[PDB]
Amino acid sequence: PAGRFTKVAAAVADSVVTIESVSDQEGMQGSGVIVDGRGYIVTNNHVISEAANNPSQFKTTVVFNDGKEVPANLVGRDPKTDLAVLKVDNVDNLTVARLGDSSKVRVGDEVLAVGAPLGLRSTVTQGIVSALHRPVPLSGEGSDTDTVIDAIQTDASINHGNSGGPLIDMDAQVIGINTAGLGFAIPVNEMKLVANSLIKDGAIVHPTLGISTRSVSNASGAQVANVKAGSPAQKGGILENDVIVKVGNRAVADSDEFVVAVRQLAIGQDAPIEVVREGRHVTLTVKPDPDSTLEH
Amino acid sequence: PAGRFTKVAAAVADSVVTIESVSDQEGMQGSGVIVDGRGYIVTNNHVISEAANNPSQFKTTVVFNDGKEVPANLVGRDPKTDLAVLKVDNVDNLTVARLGDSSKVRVGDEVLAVGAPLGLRSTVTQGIVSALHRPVPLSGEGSDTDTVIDAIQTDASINHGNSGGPLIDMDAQVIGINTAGLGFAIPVNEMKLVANSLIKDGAIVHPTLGISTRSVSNASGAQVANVKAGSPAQKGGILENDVIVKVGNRAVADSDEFVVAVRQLAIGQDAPIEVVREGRHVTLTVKPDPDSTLEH
Amino acid sequence: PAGRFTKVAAAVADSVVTIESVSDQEGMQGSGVIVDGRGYIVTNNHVISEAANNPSQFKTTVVFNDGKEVPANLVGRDPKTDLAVLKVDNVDNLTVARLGDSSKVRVGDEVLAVGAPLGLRSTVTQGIVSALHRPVPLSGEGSDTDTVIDAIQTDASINHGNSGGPLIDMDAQVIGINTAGLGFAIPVNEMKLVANSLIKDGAIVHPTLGISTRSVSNASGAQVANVKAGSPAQKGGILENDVIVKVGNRAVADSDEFVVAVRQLAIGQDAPIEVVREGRHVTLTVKPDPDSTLEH
Repeated sequence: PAGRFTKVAAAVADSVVTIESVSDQEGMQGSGVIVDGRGYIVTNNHVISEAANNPSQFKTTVVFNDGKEVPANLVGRDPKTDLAVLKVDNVDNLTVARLGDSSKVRVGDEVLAVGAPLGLRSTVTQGIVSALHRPVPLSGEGSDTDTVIDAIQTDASINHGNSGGPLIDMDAQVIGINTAGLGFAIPVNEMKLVANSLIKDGAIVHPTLGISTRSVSNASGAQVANVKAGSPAQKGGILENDVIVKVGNRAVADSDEFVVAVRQLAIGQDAPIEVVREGRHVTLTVKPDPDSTLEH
Repeated sequence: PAGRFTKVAAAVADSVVTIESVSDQEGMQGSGVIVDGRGYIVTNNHVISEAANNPSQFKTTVVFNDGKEVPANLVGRDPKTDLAVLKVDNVDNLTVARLGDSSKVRVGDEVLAVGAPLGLRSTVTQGIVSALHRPVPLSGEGSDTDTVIDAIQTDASINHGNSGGPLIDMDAQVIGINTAGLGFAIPVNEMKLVANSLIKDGAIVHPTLGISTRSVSNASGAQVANVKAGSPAQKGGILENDVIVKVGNRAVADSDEFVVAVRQLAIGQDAPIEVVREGRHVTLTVKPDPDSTLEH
Repeated sequence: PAGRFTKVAAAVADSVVTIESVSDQEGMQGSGVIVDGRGYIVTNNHVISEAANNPSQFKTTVVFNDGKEVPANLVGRDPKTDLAVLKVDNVDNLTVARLGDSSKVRVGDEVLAVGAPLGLRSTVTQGIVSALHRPVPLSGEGSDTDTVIDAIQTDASINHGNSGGPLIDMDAQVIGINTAGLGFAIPVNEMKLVANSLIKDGAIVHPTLGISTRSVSNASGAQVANVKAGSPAQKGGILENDVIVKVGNRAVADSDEFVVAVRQLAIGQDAPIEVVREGRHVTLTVKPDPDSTLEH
């Protein structure tokens, strides 16, 4: 008579792996999920960040459920979503995870934050979804720039032991990727989009406006702190100490939501930015650039 | 096929509101619960504390489930129980919460700490009741005096995102009011009593003895640290460095339980205080005063 | 209609007790579990540590569910497993706990961390098993030496309010002993072995090698930091800055697992220690001594 969560955790264990990167004097471990039978594995960008930035000195391996250790190669990574894709070569009989639909997730849904069973300090935690589409700032691990993501929030503990592993619903389906870098997960629908671009192109392109903001709240939004020269914001009329309240069709509550809303804009297409300037309600038009132009 | 907690959270969402108070350079947000069809809303005293103390510069609104924003007026507040009552005027088709009975709550009962779905960093957390009638100290927000309450304790996370919202049982009934100011909730039976007095009178009166205590434990209770001149304690013979072990019919383990026990006394009626004085077991009689005499 | 966890917590409440040790100017409280009808109670070593080290000034009592207070005497204690056994004399109609089998516990199993209902800040928390056989360091309370144990890890909160109490499965059976000294419990199968030796002999004997280690991880294990003179390690050839990777038949990931693995060796019997010495893979033979020779 195995328990409710015991069954679900056991049903996905074969699909979760330990990811380990080591040099002469450093060792760095995480979890990941098998998402493609050819050997493609999804994890956090901060789990592999140092191996990616120092690939000549770091070696990355994958440890499966049975204990097999296999070399692993970095397909691509996205620090802006704290996502990354690895690939193991010609491994047979892989248990691929079942990818859910994070758009159907609801507050109160019971979830499991599953870490790799063989990880050093591995954890499997249980809780509910506490919030949806919740912008959360994430600290960049190495030279990686900090970022903000629309996260699924859960009161299941997200820690080093299950970071990079899957957030699992009661149907044993992946609805998110745990990120410890009061718990947060990268929703699986964004995960599928980012991993598709990383698998095909080895990188991903996100829109940018050249804006840096700080949060403001009074009788509220993202206050423009710096506008880059020649940027879409500078060419659109966005001024400094403007208070951004809407980017595209998304209302902006603070600096966190501003970062997320910008990534939802269309590159190369006009878009409205609603601001409040010295008390006045002003709307501006910006054409977002790609953040990496030679990959666009 | 919606989940166990998903159903309960969704069934009470229409009854939980976002409470927001703003000035020229300040913004303060919380949650509340609709408890009366005329428009009466219960929240924490620390959610509104600054608007109450600076009403000329702060404006308070209520945001409902559908997104409606409505002005809100402070009916009354009790810092000693960290409770407060707001009122929205002539709002139709209000979903009033179902108030449970906190005296029937038991350790192990599954609960939800529900925050306002539209709050900025809103949360809905899940856990069990971890303790009943647990005295807990609460820090006063502004110039508000600190206090202690008989709390329902839960291992559901109580945070800024669900503070002021309801603690909900598996029957979708309110058994407490969350207070973040390891989680604690104001039991609903005390909530009904305090809100009734605040709705009728705009304030509430609690008994007082003129005693300040610190906790002591050895081969134990509340040690009298200061007795106000002319107080019921001073007129009853209570001395300094007395160790209070019983107030009324309630045993007193420490300073926290002493504060709570005093509030359970009858105003204007004799009551026994059992103390241990230089090793001796002494009982004293005190007649508690109202803490605000012109409202009694 | 009592809840799922409400029933289980209520079914074991009569078997959990408050343990309290007091002097002239100190007071120290914990929880324990009744494991034998003659009056034998199991708790943490850090709950009673100061009464054990200063028995002339500390007095220890047990408070049952109904409220009975009874003197308690220390049978034995093991700081290396943070376990201890008390005994109440000639108490009738004791509700003895049902001891489960921690070897059958699985990740995801629903558990309750039950504290003594009458304890000052007692808690009952709920969660799942997050990891099995997880080495965790524990800080010694008084002059007690720090230690490491193979723990059951749970995301049920382990705190002062339930430390020393039982970790309870959904069959109301004890699978571990809570230790607060992200939660950890002493598995019940080790608990039965340690308590048997403490009840019979008033103490327990654990193997030792004379090794102190620090953790290392690179392209990994316990690095030998100090070898005692004349120790089994010194007589076996173990050198300083050796990197221990296997003790007996147990792989050793870090210093935590090394401590635990040593306690699983046979006293007086040869055993292999696999090390990596200046790049070379070397195996050594050691004969573990008893840590207390006159009790062996």
